[PDB]
Amino acid sequence: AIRKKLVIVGDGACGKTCLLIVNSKDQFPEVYVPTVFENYVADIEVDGKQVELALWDTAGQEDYDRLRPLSYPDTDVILMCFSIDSPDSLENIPEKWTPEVKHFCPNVPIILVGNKKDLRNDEHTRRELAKMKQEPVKPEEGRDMANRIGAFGYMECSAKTKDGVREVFEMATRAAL
Amino acid sequence: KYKLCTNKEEADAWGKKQFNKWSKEEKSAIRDYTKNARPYNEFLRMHAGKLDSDPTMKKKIESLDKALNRKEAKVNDNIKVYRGDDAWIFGKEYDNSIIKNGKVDREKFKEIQKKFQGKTTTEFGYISTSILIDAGYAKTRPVMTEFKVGSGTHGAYMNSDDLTAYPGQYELLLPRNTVYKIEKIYIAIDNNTQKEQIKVEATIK
Ligand SMILES: NC(=O)C1=CN([C@@H]2O[C@H](COP(=O)(O)OP(=O)(O)OC[C@H]3O[C@@H](n4cnc5c(N)ncnc54)[C@H](O)[C@@H]3O)[C@@H](O)[C@H]2O)C=CC1
Ligand SMILES: Nc1nc2c(ncn2[C@@H]2O[C@H](COP(=O)(O)OP(=O)(O)OP(O)(O)=S)[C@@H](O)[C@H]2O)c(=O)[nH]1
Ligand SMILES: [Mg+2]
Repeated sequence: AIRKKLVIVGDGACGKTCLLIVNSKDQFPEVYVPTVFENYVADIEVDGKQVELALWDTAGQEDYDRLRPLSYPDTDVILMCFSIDSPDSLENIPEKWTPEVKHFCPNVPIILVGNKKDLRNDEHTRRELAKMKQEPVKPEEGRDMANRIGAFGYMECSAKTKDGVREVFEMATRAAL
Repeated sequence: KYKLCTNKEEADAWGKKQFNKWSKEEKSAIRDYTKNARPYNEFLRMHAGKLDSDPTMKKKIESLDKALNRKEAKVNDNIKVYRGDDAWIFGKEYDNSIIKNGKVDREKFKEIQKKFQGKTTTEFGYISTSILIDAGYAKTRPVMTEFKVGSGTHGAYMNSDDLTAYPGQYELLLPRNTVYKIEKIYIAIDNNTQKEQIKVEATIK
């Protein structure tokens, strides 16, 4: 078995831990949702090869930027995440997360992940966004971003509904090999 | 007087002093645990230390105990080690909203103190710690615990691939059924983030 490392990053609240949780437990967390997820080696098989992929959850908030580097050494692939719920978090792909990850994980493959895919066609969302003259990230904006920051590829998922979750980790395993 | 590792250089220096000559089986037991610890620890807590329920968990837990029970699997000196926990470590009636805007719920915090401060407990699962305060989860969880670990305590130090699926964590793993006393439960303010956090001082016994 090939052992690989995967570190997940993105703005606070953009759904990293819930992505990791749903990915293993196969159930969205409602009441006891941790800030950072416990160690978990996901066994994934892509194209005839079994990979044991260690997943590292990180804290997205600025307060933890000093501690995040401790998670970056010998990383095989980054899940860089923003919420489709929040263009603010996407703008932070190029502004905060790519510079960080490039400096610390130079040339490490990057998979751009749009979380909360379910919130794209949500009235409440669309409406609270419209208050700031914003709207939900469109797919081609994630793709555009993915190409602009040199990502391996681009994916959208919803932990809440488990839509695309499996796919994200299959892709990460592909960019880890 | 307990050794405290201020940084990477110190953790490493201390780290090399530890037994590491486990047998192959002993390394595999230890590394398997790091892969996912929910399976071990949640089983032990649910079933209170009895292993009769699950043949596989039985052999897997029995194996690790042996690795951790080796005469040479001991920490030479007295050391301070750390871990973070979520609020429900103090019971299902608590979640992480117990801290809001870096403010610890005084009311909830107090009933937690009344219930646990000064308490001697026995833990059924294994006990995962870091020798480096900044490592592991101590700064990313609502409750930080500092364990004062006495000389002679059985443990495994893990910080390389042969021993852990997560190297870089500076881990000291304590055997299961370790008794410890909660000496103090309190609130301290982070020097930097300026938020509140529940700090626990405990002594291995
Ligand atoms: N906690 C830390 O800061 C450190 C964690 N680790 C790593 O993490 C893994 C174990 O650490 P955890 O994530 O704490 O695993 P764990 O199985 O001890 O904890 C899982 C969850 O259950 C809670 N919990 C733990 N003990 C409990 C108890 N007696 N009663 C009620 N709830 C309890 C924890 O707060 C956490 O939310 C190991 O595989 C190790 O590799 C390693 C070094 C330090
Ligand atoms: N609608 C919807 N909500 C989600 C989804 N995933 C997570 N959330 C919600 O968003 C909030 C943040 O999710 P969470 O996974 O904790 O973010 P995080 O990246 O771990 O945040 P942090 O640890 O860096 S502060 C939670 O309230 C969670 O319920 C999703 O897929 N769809
Ligand atoms: Mg999180």
